[PDB]
Amino acid sequence: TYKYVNLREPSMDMKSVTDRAAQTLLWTELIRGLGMTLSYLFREPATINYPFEKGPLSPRFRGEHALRRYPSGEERCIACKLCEAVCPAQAITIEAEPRADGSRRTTRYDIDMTKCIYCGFCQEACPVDAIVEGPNFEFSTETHEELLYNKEKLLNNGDKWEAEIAANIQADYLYR
Amino acid sequence: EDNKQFFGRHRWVIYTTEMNGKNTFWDVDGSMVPPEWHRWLHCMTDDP
Amino acid sequence: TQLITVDEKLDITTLTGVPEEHIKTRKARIFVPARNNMQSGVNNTKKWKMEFDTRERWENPLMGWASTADPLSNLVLTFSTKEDAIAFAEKNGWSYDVEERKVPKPKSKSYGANFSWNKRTRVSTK
Amino acid sequence: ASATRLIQGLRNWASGRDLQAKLQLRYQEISKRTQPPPKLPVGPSHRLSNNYYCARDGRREAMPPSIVMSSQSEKKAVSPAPPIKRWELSQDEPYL
Amino acid sequence: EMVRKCDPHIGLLHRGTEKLIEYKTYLQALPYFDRLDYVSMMCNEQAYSLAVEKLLNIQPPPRAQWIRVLFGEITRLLNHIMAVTTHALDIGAMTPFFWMFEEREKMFEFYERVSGARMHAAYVRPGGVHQDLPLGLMDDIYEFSKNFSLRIDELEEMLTNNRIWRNRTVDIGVVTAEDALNYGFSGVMLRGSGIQWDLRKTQPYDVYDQVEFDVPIGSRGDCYDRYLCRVEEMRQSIRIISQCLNKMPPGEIKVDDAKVSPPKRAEMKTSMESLIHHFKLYTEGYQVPPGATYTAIEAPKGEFGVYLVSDGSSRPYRCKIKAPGFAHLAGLDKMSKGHMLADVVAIIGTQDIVFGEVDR
Amino acid sequence: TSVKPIFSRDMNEAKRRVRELYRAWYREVPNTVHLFQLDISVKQGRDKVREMFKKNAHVTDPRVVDLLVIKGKMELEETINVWKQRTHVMRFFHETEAPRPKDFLSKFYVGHDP
Amino acid sequence: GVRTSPTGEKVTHTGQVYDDEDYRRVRFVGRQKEVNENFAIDLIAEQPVSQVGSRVISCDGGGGALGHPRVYINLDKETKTGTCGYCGLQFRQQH
Amino acid sequence: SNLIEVFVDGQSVMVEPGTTVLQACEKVGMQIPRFCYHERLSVAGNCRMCLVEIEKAPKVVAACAMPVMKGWNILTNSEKTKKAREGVMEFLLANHPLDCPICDQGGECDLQDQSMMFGSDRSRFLEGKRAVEDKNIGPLVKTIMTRCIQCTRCIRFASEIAGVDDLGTTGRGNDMQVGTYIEKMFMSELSGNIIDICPVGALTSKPYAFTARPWETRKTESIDVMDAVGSNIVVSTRTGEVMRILPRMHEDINEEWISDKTR
Amino acid sequence: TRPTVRPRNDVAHKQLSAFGEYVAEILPKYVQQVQVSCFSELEICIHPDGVIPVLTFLRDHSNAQFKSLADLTAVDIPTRQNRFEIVYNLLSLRFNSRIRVKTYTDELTPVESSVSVYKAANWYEREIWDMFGVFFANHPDLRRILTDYGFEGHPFRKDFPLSGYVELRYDDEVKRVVAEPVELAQEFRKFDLNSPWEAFPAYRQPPE
Amino acid sequence: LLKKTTGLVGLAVCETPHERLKILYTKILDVLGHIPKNAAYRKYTEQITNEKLSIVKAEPDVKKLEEQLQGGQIEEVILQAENELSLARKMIQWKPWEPLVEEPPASQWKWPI
Ligand code: SF4
Ligand code: SF4
Ligand code: SF4
Ligand code: SF4
Ligand code: FES
Ligand SMILES: [K+]
Ligand SMILES: [Zn+2]
Repeated sequence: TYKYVNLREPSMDMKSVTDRAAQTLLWTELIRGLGMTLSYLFREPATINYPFEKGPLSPRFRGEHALRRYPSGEERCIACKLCEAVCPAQAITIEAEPRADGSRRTTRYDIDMTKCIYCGFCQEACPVDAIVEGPNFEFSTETHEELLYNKEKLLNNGDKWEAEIAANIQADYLYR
Repeated sequence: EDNKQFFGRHRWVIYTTEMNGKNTFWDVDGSMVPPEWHRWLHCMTDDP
Repeated sequence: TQLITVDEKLDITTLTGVPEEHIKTRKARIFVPARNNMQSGVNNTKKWKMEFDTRERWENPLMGWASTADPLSNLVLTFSTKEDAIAFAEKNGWSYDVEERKVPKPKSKSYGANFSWNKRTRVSTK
Repeated sequence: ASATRLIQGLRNWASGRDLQAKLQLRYQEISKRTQPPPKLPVGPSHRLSNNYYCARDGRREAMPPSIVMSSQSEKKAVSPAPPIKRWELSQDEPYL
Repeated sequence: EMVRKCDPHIGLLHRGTEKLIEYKTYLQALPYFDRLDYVSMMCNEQAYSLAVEKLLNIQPPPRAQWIRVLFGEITRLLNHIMAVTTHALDIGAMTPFFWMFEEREKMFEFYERVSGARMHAAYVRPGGVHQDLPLGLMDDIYEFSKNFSLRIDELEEMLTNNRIWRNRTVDIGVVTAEDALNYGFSGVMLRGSGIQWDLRKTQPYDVYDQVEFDVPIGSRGDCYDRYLCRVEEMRQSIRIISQCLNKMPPGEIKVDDAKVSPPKRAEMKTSMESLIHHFKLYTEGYQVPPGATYTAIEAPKGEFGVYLVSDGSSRPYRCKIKAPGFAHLAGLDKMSKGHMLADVVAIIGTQDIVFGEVDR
Repeated sequence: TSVKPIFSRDMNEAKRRVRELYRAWYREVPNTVHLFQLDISVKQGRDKVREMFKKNAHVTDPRVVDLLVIKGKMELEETINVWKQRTHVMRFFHETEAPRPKDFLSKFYVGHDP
Repeated sequence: GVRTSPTGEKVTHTGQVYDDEDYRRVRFVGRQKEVNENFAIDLIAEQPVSQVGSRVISCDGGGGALGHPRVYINLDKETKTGTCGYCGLQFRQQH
Repeated sequence: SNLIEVFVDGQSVMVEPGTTVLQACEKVGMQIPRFCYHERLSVAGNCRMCLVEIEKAPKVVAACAMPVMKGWNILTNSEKTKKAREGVMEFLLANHPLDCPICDQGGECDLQDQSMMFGSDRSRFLEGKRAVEDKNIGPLVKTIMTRCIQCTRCIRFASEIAGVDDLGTTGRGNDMQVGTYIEKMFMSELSGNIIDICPVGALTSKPYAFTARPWETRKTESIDVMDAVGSNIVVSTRTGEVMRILPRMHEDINEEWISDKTR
Repeated sequence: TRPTVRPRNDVAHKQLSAFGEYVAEILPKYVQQVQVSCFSELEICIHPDGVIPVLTFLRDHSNAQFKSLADLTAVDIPTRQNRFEIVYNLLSLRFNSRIRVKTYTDELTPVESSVSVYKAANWYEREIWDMFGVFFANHPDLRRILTDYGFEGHPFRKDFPLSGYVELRYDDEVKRVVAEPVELAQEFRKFDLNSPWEAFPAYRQPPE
Repeated sequence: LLKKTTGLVGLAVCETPHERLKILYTKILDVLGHIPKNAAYRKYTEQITNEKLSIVKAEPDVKKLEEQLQGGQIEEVILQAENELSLARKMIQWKPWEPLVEEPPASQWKWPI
């Protein structure tokens, strides 16, 4: 249940002494290293052609946030504030009121994407699958406040990426 | 597709030269892919 | 020997690095917190608390968030007895007021009182 | 995997190994990106009978720490545990 | 040329992690541990999971324990690739960095397939893991491990027999075993100096008593024997991963105490008790009984321990984080005496230091 | 009331340590203005040292002033050895802060703080 | 259905619009105010009321575990339709 | 004096005659779970959540109504007491609706909290639930009667403290419905305290409805000024904005109630 | 209680109880409490005059041989007049066991430095100084280790706020990173999460 | 058999382990005789030192002595003997068999508070 790395006594016979001296003078392990580097010179490199080629992702991927809807147009979020209760960065700010037909809905739904740690506790705490964390990771901005999403930005991300988020949740939800 | 290429090279997109008004002949962008192809291209699915 | 006799008052205000503004203008409040009347549980009324007076919360111009400049707004301390909290507040130079523990008085419950003969404590339904 | 046999033999000679049996680039040997839907099993507490929570309550069988000594003969000296058994040298590859 | 005194100034990445833990729940405190040793993510997840599960007096299911050991040894391969390749890269050997990070890219694809994030998974939780293995993942872990021995072989071909690599590491950073024990060293910093100690063997956790692996023991306590110990730990991690892929049991992946681990989303939307438990876990959290533990594991840098204190509430009272790199970077001042400034970078290499876990 | 001392048995040994620490800071201020290449004068830094000493001059506990001398020696060790930068030396001089309202009337005019 | 203030600024589905004299409209100067144009209150009112022949109906929103928690709606009021508290779909007992 | 000696989990405690088992357990610092019991109302005994074991007695007793006898050893953490609590919580959560996200009482719910503390963790109810018609008893008290557990604190409050005699149970069995039986508007001066002493979300505050959530609210302990009684209140604020006004218990002013104007 | 309850180890519980008796009767001058938790960990709650005797005993004695100081910790509990709780986590490689040595001090009473016993303590109690303000007498280089150089106060004290009192930004007037009093654009929202119902009856404290 | 290396770095091979352990154990007993007989440290250390010295005197072989002293290599057994000797010389000066120097406060080790 243990092995001794570097506990080899070298053979002091003239054969092995001459082997080590030929290794010292004629640089055997240096040619071994050159041979391994030359072996990688003739391999096909692992380089993908981004932006035209994309890295592999699973349907569990945690990227840009989105607010989803039911298949009727109605938004799924019913203002229950589980996602900001569980949010480990407190990146989520929610205010709420009954809207004009008496429905429990949000008026504020902020996510500071510069506080967000992209751990997906909000999408796993949401009882109605409203807040999700979509596949989008290519949403770098040029200004700090462009990464401070309100409800309109997240509903537009949901309406933007719904045709993909729905299929990711379809592929993954039985593991949940 | 070229499934003889290794995993990562076997799917790609040759972007358009005009999308939503912008001349994207040289100014190709990673977020030019619509969401229905963003599963297939990122290998979230085997099905286009 | 190896022990010195310090007959002064225990004051560590110059060691804690708290600015003078947040020592000499803050009113600590030593209190047992009231029971949430939404609930009947009394485990949140067991220990003493020390919170400070609420300072200004204003609207963020960008997002509408509640900005603040008070560091001691979220500082809620937990003590076991009243005297430990009072010693801790006198130790740090904090001006404090102390509310007393409000325990409920023992009630006289009788299920037979709901069905009395000549008393007004009869129920009209059960 | 598209390398021609001259470069393939040169590469296997310069590395000293057979590099085509173990390619670090992945090909059709990997699993599908689209899988059939799973059917995950349930735990042992998914029973309709003999399943009271008090008989399987882990958090409520934690006791306060037992006070051994507090300030309110010829007995054998003890250790915190018996002494550690000496490890055996590896039968698989001891480097000896 | 010589070095007379080496004073490391740290705290440049001190973020006050273990004060932010004090104001957050246990599920909220879990992703702070991914960010401590950010090349050893699920190992620190597993250490905090074991600390909370020791305080809760519950245990994970067996499949979750085997998944924890599988991804812990994948994490060990990640950390030893980072250690060996950046230790060779700071000395000047820049090529096996690029060689081994493609395999490291594939293990981050394993993390992304199992959790959705490539590094900070928040996956190993108190009570088990968050989510079961997706179908086809273990086949790709097999396809990785079947080839990774040749990768370790060609890394070891480039560095181990090389005379220039042996000149930079053999007389360098020698630690005696008594001073290694006295300075709080752990892991490869003890095993290079000949100390037969490994926390997966002596104080075994989840299912490490059911796997079979060897423990590499150095003989001179230098940079070179610790390099060889990390290479052989990659070998033995491949061995453990083959044993975990062969001996993976079926079953559930969370503890079936729904007052601790949250119920499934199919039965949260159906059952009433399950909806109440989903609510109260993802808002308040499970209460942990009072009492303090010190739960330490064998992280790939050494002993990663959590001294976690609960007061009965749903949030920790004090969560001290013992990290190997703190004691190792403390011992840096002794270990660089009599050596030159070019040996100091090799000694900072052989003590694998991630300053997140040193500074918190 | 018998407590264990830190370095000083009474207040006079404590005043000796405060006095030697003040001597050391007074000797250090010209070197601090020189090698940190500060835009202040030596007299201004010495008045700041006098101000930071007179801030804590109301303490009659030997252990508290022992810890004050210890923390002052730590700040001095961070100043003699170049561990602080120019920013850490100039944080004693609150230059980028607007002057606070002092009387009742301006504090009334600007806000709610007493 | 998004409408427009007298200042020219669109009103969100909350009802939020800045005043004319509110200085914070300068953040949209040279830029745009991103509102969403699919109002949920205008789209759940497009769904028909389901005529069911029971006294108590259940609603999960559809999709099974892809919807909301399954709630049970009473339909004894003949004046008012029974609206689901999650999805907004409303039901009427046909008799 | 005439204090009798009773035992709570083996620990001796001296109680006045006429003390209930729940008050005997309160005097040693142990709070028995309850839903219908309230120490300012009368005793109903109709939720069976306080069912505690007296040893050498082969039947659990309702601790809210049972007077103590001399020599009883009250077993509050025994096997059959815990089985009684888990079974009664199972029947309470049988027909109860899955409204915990869309319910205002979530996070401040007694049913949630002592389901977490004393109930089981999963359902065996493989049936369809009931659904109760919601009532309109005023512009203050939102009424969602599917969430009602029929604890009859409504009725005891309106009969004994509010002095109204207009709330009550109509029907019988599982179809028993707390209400007024008519489209009647419960407007007393104290009509908002049934929001307090509803342990579930069947009676919420209609102005406070959907606006906040109790764990994010900062509790400020203040005084009423709407009258000269000086009712001690809680002003719960969220991010610098007053969300609602709850009472404070004070035994000499406002026992635990406030008026509708204050609230 | 088989699948979801942690399996209790009564053998290690009995062995740690016997060794706790052993340490308590070898060193009655300083040992105050000895307690073993239900998950089988040993605590030796001592007096702060016996840091060096108890630790040197556990380091050197042939039935202890706790050669490795794993972790050294302070715990701030403000309701005590000795508010800090200095925790010594030790490891014996010979007997494959862990002991915990706990002592106490307030802000002003110094603790003796244990760098003469464990050289690992050199940075740990330096960190305890930096984070809590516990001074350590006869320390070689006692100073801060984690905070900023001009930092005022000790952060892991529980009367210290979550955010500090100062925050930094670059100021272009003075061409310098400056320290200004902290103003959060969004306040840290304190959540009141504690349930009002008692969770664990075994930990029930007796009332007044 | 002349063990070539101890395996531990910085731990030299002791050529005469039996005589060294006998000298160290009798020296531990000679130092430990300066401690009062009612002290538990003296009784327990005399017990374990007489056990180990009986094992060393009753075993000619070196490797069997290592397997039945049960302390690893014989040189770290010698190291622990030197550590016990230095410990006893410290325990004379500390006098830790005395009664408790100070009682703690009444809620000093109470958890949770
Ligand atoms: S992913 Fe995590 S940090 Fe980001 S908003 Fe969701 S819960 Fe908060
Ligand atoms: S958890 Fe879901 S439904 Fe609840 S407030 Fe958040 S997004 Fe809305
Ligand atoms: S009354 Fe309580 S248990 Fe019922 S839906 Fe509301 S929060 Fe949930
Ligand atoms: S509505 Fe509430 S207070 Fe009234 S009987 Fe039902 S549960 Fe009790
Ligand atoms: S509390 Fe006694 S039965 Fe309701
Ligand atoms: K209510
Ligand atoms: Zn619905």
